[PDB]
Amino acid sequence: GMFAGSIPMYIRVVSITAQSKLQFDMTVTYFENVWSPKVISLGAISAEFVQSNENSGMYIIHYPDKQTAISVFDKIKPEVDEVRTQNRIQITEGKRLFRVD
Amino acid sequence: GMFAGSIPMYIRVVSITAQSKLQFDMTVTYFENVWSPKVISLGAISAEFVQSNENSGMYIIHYPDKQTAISVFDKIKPEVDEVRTQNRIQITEGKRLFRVD
Ligand SMILES: [Cl-]
Ligand SMILES: [Cl-]
Ligand SMILES: [Cl-]
Ligand SMILES: [Cl-]
Repeated sequence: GMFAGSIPMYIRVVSITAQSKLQFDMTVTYFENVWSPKVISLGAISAEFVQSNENSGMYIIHYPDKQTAISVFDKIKPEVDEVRTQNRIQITEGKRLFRVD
Repeated sequence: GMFAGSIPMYIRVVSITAQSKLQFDMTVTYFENVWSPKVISLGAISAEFVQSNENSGMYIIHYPDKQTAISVFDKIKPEVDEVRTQNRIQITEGKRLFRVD
């Protein structure tokens, strides 16, 4: 937010494909208002959602380190499993090798 | 001008998988030293690389808007072609729907 804080050295990217455009839209609203605040409260630095097509996108979460990422994921795995029931989810994650700006 | 809506950031993700560690490492070095400085000079805000597995990762580029993102992409076909020679790639891109931090 207002502080630079930890350098985000670990990133998790969730690709999310919903069953329709309107279901996708509702999911994004849910990820903005409930999910992203929750993971930030648990240690995430930031979360962004990028739209790929009408019913799918990428949810990108930045973490200070792998350990924080693991911590959060462990805490929310039951909610993730529920998300997988309605959606096609693929999670890809790892360490930041470089950032240029 | 007055009634122009907000213009969202636009994100491009170039995901790569290489057949060997050498090709992966060469690709990372190419994103860092050739692709990044070029796109940043032409209007990208930032570029980072995230290693997702032994020989795979994501190159994530943030642009101020879609127009800039598309215009730059059209000018770096040589760079895309060079990365394609050494890797399986998938490019996914879109407007940012939200960022929470
Ligand atoms: Cl997460
Ligand atoms: Cl997965
Ligand atoms: Cl690009
Ligand atoms: Cl292939």
